Amino acid sequence: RLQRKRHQRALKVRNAQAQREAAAEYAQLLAKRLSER
Amino acid sequence: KGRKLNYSVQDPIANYEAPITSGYKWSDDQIDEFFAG
Amino acid sequence: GISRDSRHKRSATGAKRAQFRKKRKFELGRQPANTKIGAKRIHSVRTRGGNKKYRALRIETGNFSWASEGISKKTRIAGVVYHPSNNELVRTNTLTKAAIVQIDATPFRQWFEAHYGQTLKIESSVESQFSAGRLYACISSRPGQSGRCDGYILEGEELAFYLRRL
Amino acid sequence: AAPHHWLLDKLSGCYAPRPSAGPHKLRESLPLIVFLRNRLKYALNGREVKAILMQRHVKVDGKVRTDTTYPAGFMDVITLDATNENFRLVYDVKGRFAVHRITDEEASYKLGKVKKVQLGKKGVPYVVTHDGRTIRYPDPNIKVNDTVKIDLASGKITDFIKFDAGKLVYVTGGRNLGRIGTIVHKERHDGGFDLVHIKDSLDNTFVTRLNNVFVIGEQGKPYISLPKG
Amino acid sequence: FEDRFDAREHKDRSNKSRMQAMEEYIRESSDQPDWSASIGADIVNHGRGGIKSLRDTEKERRVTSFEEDNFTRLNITNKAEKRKQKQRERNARMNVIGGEDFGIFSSKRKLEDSTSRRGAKKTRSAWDRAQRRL
Amino acid sequence: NGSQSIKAEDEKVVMPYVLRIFFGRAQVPPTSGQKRSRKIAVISVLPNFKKPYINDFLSLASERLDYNYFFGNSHQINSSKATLKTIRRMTGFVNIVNSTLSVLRTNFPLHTNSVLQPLIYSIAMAYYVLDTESTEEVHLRKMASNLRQQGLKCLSSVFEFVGNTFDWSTSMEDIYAVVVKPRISHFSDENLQQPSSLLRLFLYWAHNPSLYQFLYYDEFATATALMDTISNQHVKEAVIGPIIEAADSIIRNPVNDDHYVDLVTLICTSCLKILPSLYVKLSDSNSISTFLNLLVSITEMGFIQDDHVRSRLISSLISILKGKLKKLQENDTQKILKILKLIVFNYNCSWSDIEELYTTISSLFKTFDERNLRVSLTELFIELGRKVPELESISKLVADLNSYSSSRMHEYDFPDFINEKPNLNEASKSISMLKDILLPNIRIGLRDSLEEVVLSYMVKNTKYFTDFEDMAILLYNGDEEADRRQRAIKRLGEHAHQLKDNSISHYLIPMIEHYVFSDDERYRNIGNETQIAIGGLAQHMSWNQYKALLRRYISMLKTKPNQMKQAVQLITLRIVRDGAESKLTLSKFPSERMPIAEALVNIVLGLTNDDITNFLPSILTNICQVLRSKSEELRDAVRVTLGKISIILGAEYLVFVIKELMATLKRGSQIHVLSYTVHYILKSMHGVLKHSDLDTSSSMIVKIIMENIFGFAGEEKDSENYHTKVKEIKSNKSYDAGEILASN
Amino acid sequence: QSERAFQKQPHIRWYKNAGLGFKTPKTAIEGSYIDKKCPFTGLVSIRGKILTGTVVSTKMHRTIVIRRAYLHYIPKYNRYEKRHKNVPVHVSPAFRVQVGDIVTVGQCRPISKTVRFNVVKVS
RNA sequence: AUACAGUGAAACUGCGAAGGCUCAUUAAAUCAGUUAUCGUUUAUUUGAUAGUUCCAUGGUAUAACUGUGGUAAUUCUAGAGCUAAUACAUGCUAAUCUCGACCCUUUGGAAGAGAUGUAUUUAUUAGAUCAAUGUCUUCGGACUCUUUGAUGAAAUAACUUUUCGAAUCGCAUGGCCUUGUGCUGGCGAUGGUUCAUUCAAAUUUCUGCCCUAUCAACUUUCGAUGGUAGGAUAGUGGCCUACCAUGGUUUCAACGGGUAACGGGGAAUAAGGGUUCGAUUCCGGAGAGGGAGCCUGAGAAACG
Repeated sequence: RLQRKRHQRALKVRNAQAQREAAAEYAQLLAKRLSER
Repeated sequence: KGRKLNYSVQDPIANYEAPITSGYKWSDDQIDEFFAG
Repeated sequence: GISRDSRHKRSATGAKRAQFRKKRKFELGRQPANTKIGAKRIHSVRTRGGNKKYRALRIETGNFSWASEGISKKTRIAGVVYHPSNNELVRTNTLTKAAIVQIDATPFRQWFEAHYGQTLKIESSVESQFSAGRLYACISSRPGQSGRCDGYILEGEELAFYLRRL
Repeated sequence: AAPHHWLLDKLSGCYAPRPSAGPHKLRESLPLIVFLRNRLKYALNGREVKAILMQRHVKVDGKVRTDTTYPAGFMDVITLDATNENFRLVYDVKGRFAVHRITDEEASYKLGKVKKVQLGKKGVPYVVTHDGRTIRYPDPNIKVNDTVKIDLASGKITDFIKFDAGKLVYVTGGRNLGRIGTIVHKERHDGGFDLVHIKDSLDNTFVTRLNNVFVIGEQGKPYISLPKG
Repeated sequence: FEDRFDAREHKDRSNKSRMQAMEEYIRESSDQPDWSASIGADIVNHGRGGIKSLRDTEKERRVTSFEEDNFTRLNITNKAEKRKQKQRERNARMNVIGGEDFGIFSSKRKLEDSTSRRGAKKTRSAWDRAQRRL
Repeated sequence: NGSQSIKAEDEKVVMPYVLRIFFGRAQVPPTSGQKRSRKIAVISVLPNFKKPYINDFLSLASERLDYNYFFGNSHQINSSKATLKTIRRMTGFVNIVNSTLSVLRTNFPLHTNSVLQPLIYSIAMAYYVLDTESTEEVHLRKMASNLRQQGLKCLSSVFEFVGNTFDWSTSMEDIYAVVVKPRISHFSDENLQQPSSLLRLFLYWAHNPSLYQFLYYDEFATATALMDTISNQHVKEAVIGPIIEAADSIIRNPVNDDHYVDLVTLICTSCLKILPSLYVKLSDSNSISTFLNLLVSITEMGFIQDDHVRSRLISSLISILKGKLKKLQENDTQKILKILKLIVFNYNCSWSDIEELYTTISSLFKTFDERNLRVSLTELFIELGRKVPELESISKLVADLNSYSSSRMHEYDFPDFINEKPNLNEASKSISMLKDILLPNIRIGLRDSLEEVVLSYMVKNTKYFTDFEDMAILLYNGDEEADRRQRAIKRLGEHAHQLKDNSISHYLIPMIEHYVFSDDERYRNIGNETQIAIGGLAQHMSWNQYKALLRRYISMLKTKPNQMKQAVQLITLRIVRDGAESKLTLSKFPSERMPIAEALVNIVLGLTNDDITNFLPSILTNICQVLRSKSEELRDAVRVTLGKISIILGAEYLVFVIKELMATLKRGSQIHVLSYTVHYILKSMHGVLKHSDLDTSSSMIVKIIMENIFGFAGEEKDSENYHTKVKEIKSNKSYDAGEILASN
Repeated sequence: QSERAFQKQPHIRWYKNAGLGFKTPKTAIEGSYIDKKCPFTGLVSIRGKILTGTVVSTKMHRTIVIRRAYLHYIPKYNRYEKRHKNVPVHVSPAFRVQVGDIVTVGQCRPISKTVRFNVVKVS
């Protein structure tokens, strides 16, 4: 039960650190296209 | 005024009910001597 | 309701001999729920998968919008005096879209006294309702489809636009 | 009960395989059972093509997608692991699905006609194609009917081909379905028979629609390889 | 108006005009041989059927090619066999005499109407027929 | 529960001020500690106790935002707020650097400052608490180090607190106690000022009036220090002039000129800054520019200079006299500036300005002749006022001619600087001639004649109001000048102004012909006026699309003749933009509302295309782009493009007739177009009646002859079943007539 | 220009552009006409195909009855019997169309029982 | 194998049946293709796609099951007693994002200020400029009218009885010493909100072989024709209702007349000689004793 409480929280913070960083990581590529346009 | 007040004769209601002979338990003379005034 | 199809009626050419078909499911006309004033009861009907539709009948808490600042605040309902999409609809005092209904404007008094200080630049024939309490306001939202009563206040041009009518 | 595009011999059966839903439409695709079983003949019947689909040899568009009626439409690169089979399938000149064999550096990508560019939600530019690859953030100069080049490892657009007068176009649709040569004429009407017109051996002329045509490269240099005879 | 994809006009027909007299003349003036069988191998049911006609051995060659090509026996599909095998063998014993079908000589079908007298190269100009010769 | 508490806040006003102050007092009594923290500072604080304090500041913000007029404010709530703010500052600046609870207590402190500013945002001129100096000294001892902390584009905690304290009546007691404007002016005179600098400047400009209406001498010296800050911040409103909010600068500079005259160098700096207020940005409006020039005049009425600011004010009047905006209000302010500039030139300027601006009288024409007979030696503002009167200000026409002639007389009596003044006269007459004026264009022509003082007769006959024999003599003068970049550009501009879309007059073809003849005579000057010819062709090409394209098509076709003569002379250039303009002409060819103009545009592109090898590669495609609109079933457009194609055949040589015929036959190819498009080459072979006795391959044209007279066309024309095709007079007994003097 | 109740107004004076080679007149960009179903300001969006012809009757308001004769290559009795078509169309603030007046229309969003076309051009 | 452990009648469960006969005669309105839906629904297919926290685990109430029974009797029953959940329904949850006064020069950011969603239904508006190869060169610049390009003609004030911020699993003991499961820590399937595609449906543009004027008028007699608003809708729509206008189709064939409409229209396969026999989808719509009303579902006026 508590090991599932470890794994749930770890997968949640890893999901955040993947998705919410990758979104801005291609928004900066939009910024590069807008600067070059 | 198209559908407004069609003065036609309609099929299922032409014999939907049936009248009554005596009707009012009063007389018509009782009507006249009821609301003379 | 009944239907939504051209098969029961004539086109722009004047045709006859209709006798067409047993009416399908997708010609579904539901009953006209004339929304009134009461205690808030919304029927949750189903259509097209999980497309719940809110059919409001006795809604009260209208979110009506102060126009010049756009302040949608909560109030009650009194009655519609003029709506000639049916001139008996105002005789029976229902509540549909684009109706001009009366509101006790006490929270609008509260907002004016709260973000201006003093009590009473705004027009005089709505300042009379600022004093008295009942202001005219027209419903925007659809209680027969979205189940809500939202609206916009009458302020000046739209006020006289309806007051010259009735 | 069959279409014309599949190159399906009549002495086959009675029920024809309806493709399932997927990227492309029903009318512009061939499923994997009519691909593998009775066109290039890696199977003999539905049981063993389901057997090799359970074995998962197919790698169409870089993903496995184990299904019998998976609608492989235009230029989905069918990849088979054994004997490194890389197949780009395009249209021939008489309406069928000519499946050309290509190599690995060509099957590492595909191209796709852009259908619409949207300001959908939250300030995100947006692009779709015939397999529906909703990929993020192209340049603002993506018109309709231009050609993106998909990455096929990730999904990103790598190269871009602009639709204008003087581009090498492929026609998939109507009575011009599957022709190449792209230059006699340009004529954009205002709602129909609007196109760039395609030559022949004697440089004849042809009429089609905008949505029924899409660009593949330049006048002599397409980075797609094409079959020959 | 607008185009509409017509497989019936970009489909290989080649059979409305395939006449056996023209094809026989082409086989005569062909100047390349014809792949005839070793002579006993083409009679069918110990002579209870015919020999077999040229169209029947062409169709048999096609069926065995498709047969070996995708590893499948053809079948005894009832409606198609009750049409085609019985009607085919009865007109075979009607019209095929000694490996040669004489059914055509008993059949009204104009040669020059459909299969000769070119329609595309009709040459409806004196100048077009002059340029078609020279 | 956040939505539930938001509902409780939206319904938390229904009770009176007594119950609202009672609920606020209960909220204050959570962790006040007035026995411990109403003296100086707190006794102790915890993380969860500061979380009760951060929640108390959030509840104060929510209560003030709900009741954002009265808020039920009380001194117990004020003491609890001051205790919470001091505990937040103490915990944040006394805790070690671990930053988790420190950033929690810092976002507690910024939110508590936001809730404190909300109390003055709601109840400003209602309480005005007389024990303000307790909280004022507490917040000063907390935020002493916030000197340049509020200098940003978004730093608005203590900057908004300073603006609130400065925008009051008697709550500036804590301002004028020790210092508010000192730290505000430090962060204002910080050099990295973002656009909150204008907000701080407007706050100090509004707050100088409370410090001036205050009877306290300390606030009087603080108003003197606010004027000293207005004098020591002479770069901020200069460098931060990126928007149209220059009315704050014009409202401070008028206030400063009405308030304090403290140095002659300060008045010179103010006058030079208000001179840059009209010589920095062209987007300054009428009232702002008028008040800025009036503030420069108000500083000059006190402490102006005698040479430097004299010339600066003379340049200001020389710009404002060419302006004269806003129905003579700027002219009256310019006359006041010229009367305050205090020089001999300014004295003559005020004299000759007041003698003409006397409220719509004949004194203007009196004063023009007055200064003509008594010509002043200043002449700069005189030429400005006499060139505004020579522009489209209807009166003083002969007076404008006399003013231009007198300026020319002074420029000849100089015999250098007055020749550079004549350069400014010509650079004014150029923009006068390229305009929609009527009287001022004739005045600029009179100035051109006075600068010309054969050519003088030509100028006076161009300005002769006759326009038929006058335009004929103008064409003959152009012919004599053919047998000048800006000069011929000005002459062609005057000619194009006299024939500028005036389609209620005849001989517009000869007028455009005279324009193109002067353009050709300028384009012959290749060493100088090739750029001017390119610019004139570019302006005519812009006019070919700018809403009218009838005579501009013939202007394009006849400005192609400079390209034809240049290519015949070359027998290096820029082919790239010429080919792109050829593509633009081909796009205008596919327009048809512009079919005849597009056919002439195709003729223009073919006349221009005479390069080395590109005239081989593109002429067949140009003939294809020409004939693709005439093989298009039109009863008149085919004939008009046949006229354009006959002109194209007459233009091109015998080496191009093969490409022309091959492109025509490759564009028109279908049966029953083969019987109609023989009129093409029927016209074309007679268009090329002036070629020698060598010719093309002619297999093409004998093919045309054979298909149109032999076989199916013979059957078609010798049957009796065809409606009407007026381009069939059998049309084919002409190509041998074309070819007998060329081929056989 | 207000003969009916219920706040006759544009629905968010207002102005837009369908594009695609059809002008918007200056009163239809900035004028007092409401443009409820005229596609230049409107609520409708343009799509489909564009048809052209002269008119027969413009009797009722917001009804433009176009005629449309067109060529068709008849192979039956080998002569062209002449075509005629009809389509009702809503008004525009650009031309009071009288008899004659070849005009064109674009397909959009069925307005009455039989109108999908609204005028975009007069010439 | 003393809290589970294999066979497994009868019960809950996941799904199955995933498309079958007869009867009265519809003339591009039944049908086929096609245009469109920024005019709309969508289970499944496919590509994408979540930031509000004041003084170690939450509650009885029902089965199956036992037990007492009724009735001629059912997949008819009723009392009494227990008992479980991915059934019902209340509720436990670290600190990271930009502008950067200051920079110590590269290991560069410490102070301050501004942050932070979705789902529903309401309004204002972000949605004319600057850069040169050149106007004059005075080998400096005010430069756009010319010569070419560019940002460019969802930000917020509220409701709603609001959904959520994983009680799913697999592969991999793996790294660290906060001195013990102290942090586990790497990846992938199933979730999960929303968009687009695909599938299908509904409308809708147009096109498509009988003779028909002894059918010349029809349409307002289920609104006829359109406009304005509301209702209902999946939405467009006189689809329905209030008010208003008297329209609209037609000799360039309206509207109406019938069958070898058990036949026809490509509806389709064509066959190497049968020339209207010769492959098929569909005759029209209904019906589950008879009309009526209701319900279910991505899809229905259900063969159940």
